[PDB]
Amino acid sequence: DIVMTQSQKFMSTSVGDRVSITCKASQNVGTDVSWYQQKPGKSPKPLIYWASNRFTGVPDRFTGSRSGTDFTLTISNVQSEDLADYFCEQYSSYPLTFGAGTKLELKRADAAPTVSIFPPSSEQLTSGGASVVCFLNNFYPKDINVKWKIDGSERQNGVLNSWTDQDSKDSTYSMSSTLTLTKDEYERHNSYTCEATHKTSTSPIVKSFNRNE
Amino acid sequence: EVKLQESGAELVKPGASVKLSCKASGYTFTSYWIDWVKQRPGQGLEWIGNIYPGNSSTNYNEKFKNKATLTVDTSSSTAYMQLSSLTSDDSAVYYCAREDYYDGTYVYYAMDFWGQGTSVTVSSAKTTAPSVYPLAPVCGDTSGSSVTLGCLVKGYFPEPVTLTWNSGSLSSGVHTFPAVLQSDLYTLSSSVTVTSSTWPSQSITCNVAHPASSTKVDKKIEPR
Amino acid sequence: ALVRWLQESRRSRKLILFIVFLALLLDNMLLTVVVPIIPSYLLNENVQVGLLFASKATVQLITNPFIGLLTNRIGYPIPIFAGFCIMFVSTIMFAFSSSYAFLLIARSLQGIGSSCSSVAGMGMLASVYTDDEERGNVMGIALGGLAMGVLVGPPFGSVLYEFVGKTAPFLVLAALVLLDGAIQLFVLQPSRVQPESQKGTPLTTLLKDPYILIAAGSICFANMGIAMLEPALPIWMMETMCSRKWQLGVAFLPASISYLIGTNIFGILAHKMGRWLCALLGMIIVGVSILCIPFAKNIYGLIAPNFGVGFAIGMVDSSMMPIMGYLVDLRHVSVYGSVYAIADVAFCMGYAIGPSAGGAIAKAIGFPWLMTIIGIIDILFAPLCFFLRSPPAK
Ligand SMILES: COc1cc2c(cc1OC)[C@H]1CC(=O)[C@@H](CC(C)C)CN1CC2
Repeated sequence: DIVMTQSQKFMSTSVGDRVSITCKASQNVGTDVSWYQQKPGKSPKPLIYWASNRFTGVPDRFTGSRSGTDFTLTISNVQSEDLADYFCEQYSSYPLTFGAGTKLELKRADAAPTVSIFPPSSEQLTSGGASVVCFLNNFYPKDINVKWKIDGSERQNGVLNSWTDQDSKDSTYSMSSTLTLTKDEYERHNSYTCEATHKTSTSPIVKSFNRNE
Repeated sequence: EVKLQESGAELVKPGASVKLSCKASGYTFTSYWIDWVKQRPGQGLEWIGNIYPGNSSTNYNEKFKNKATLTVDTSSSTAYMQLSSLTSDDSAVYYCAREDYYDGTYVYYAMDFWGQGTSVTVSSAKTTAPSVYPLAPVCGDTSGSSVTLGCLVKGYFPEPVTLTWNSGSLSSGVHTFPAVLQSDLYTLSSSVTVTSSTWPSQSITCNVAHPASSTKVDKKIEPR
Repeated sequence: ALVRWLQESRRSRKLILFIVFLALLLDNMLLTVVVPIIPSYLLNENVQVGLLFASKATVQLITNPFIGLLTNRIGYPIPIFAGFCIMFVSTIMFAFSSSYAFLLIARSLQGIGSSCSSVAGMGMLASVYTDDEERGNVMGIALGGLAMGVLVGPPFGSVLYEFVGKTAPFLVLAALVLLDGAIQLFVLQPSRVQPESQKGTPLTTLLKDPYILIAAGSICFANMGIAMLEPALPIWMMETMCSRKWQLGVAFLPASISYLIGTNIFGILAHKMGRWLCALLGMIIVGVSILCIPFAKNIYGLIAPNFGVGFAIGMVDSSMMPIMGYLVDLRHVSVYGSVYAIADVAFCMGYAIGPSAGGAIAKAIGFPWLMTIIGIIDILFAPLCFFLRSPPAK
């Protein structure tokens, strides 16, 4: 089983810049590699066949090359249309192997999360469960860490995280973190804290609220 | 024109078998190979097998020998793949693709047309209507000129759900996050940012619509 | 090996290489199989034999440009199939020929078919293999088929002629051609006209390229020494008696084995060291071997030079077949139909004009002073391959 390794799963480039996506086989596949592109919310379409040749309708920007067992797909003028997933292929041996995938994303100036914390509503308390929600909006670099402090105990269980895709208008991100507990446990503690560590600030961004505030 | 129509989504029980279908039209069906591929959310694509509709000669991945059996229907021009003893780890998106020959020969060079995926999901939960909760900013704590509100929906099993603000009119700073799964039930949340002079004056309502169950709830956010 | 293994598998573009190899092998096995049978058919006895080397080569040289232009407007599979369709008829005509004129007619028809197959097969191994190293490897492997055919032809023909009659060497060769046709039908689609997407460079613009003229001259001159020797050999002049079967059976073993070895090694060794170097050192070895030829007292004295020259010839071919496609990619439009007609014309010019011009010259001065001239010409042409180290671009 030949393993096609794609090192970087996320690539960030601005418009009008050259980009290159690399794939590395384990055995010797002799120009038997095809490059496919899948746009967001669509089925994949072929780009490169036989590792050098270009499909009928592919623009002139895409060029495929081989340097032994290392294959490269190069985009000269990255445009807003060239923001998709790209994966390899191999059919020298019969168990087909695809690359893990590389996703292209836009680049912009760094931002800082707008951390907001919402305590459980009245209806949740009546039902019998408590949820504390934390929204972290409008930060560019996709890497962010979130920590929950229940009276400083650093709770770990019951935390659900949802991450938004890159915004179309702003090219920024967003995240939502929910901590759920029984009604009795929420009424026991006093202070709750949602804190974030990001690339734009050494000190964590903390948002805290008191149960009986 | 070549077309490989595919089912939108399939729901199966933790012990069951599912027969995915890919209907081919726009070309002579019995002369091109049809491949099946599986893509788990957040991982690479995995080949499953080939079938030649003319001969019904198939190839399988060694990993998928005991799971997926491919078959064909020449009369109605359809390609079936049956997955048996479905559990988790078997809840990926399955693609049906057509292989092409190089012009003038029978040498394969690319897979031209891929059908849209079929989002197979494995879960034993029955249909349940969601619960909508109006998250509001903390009592007092008046800081800044911008106020963010949100609504949180918990408990609905069938995946699709539509969340709108002020019946879709308010879209200045909306953010709706992907639905997440927990204990065989989904959870979703959304937030909208407005000026400090808007929310205490003009009412904002979160409208949640569930297609599978006839439930439509509008929740009005109020100060604490 | 297994019949089922072909049914359930992607066709891996190596079937095209297999088809090209098989077509070349059969075209060269039919070409040389008549060697043990010529003395049965007998101007001078070395003028009639001279007309058998030239009749096919002249027609192939004349036909090549037309096939080069035709593959542009029709594509390769139809000419490739026509090669088989003419090879089969040529074999049938050979098996039922009762004179010398019919031999000449069959030779000319075989030349037409061979030109079709060679031009449309070399030029298709380049259109599907656009990688430089892969193209070199596959063309070396394909050119190995020519040497294999020349190796296998004469002995198999002689065995079947002495044992099981005169029509046998061709009635068991039509079956192999039929099998090749069946394989071609399995892989290709010779029923559809597929015009090429772009119009290639005119034949009068490629011929003005110095870097294509040099690569064609290397191939043309490398074969000019062995083309003038084979028609004028002692083996033809004598009847098929007094231990003449052995001389006609093993006459072309050394050159064929050397060509096979050299081409197989240097198809892959022509890129580790430059193709210019393989051609440069493949044209001095030819010169030295041709110079050493006229020092042979008896027939055995031609065993060792005919080894070396053969080996050298292989290198040149295995080094300068990919370079034509590479140069047309680097300086011209990527359409290889008419750049391999040039290569085939250069290859066949030696055999077209050898048995006549070489004979006239050898009558004018003498054979040793003809081989000396050919060897010096090759050695002097050798340094011109240095101009293929880094040619410019568009
Ligand atoms: C009876 O007709 C012919 C017979 C023979 C030849 C040509 C003929 O007619 C054109 C040439 C053909 C080649 O290509 C040479 C290849 C070696 C250097 C490996 C050698 N030799 C074989 C015998």
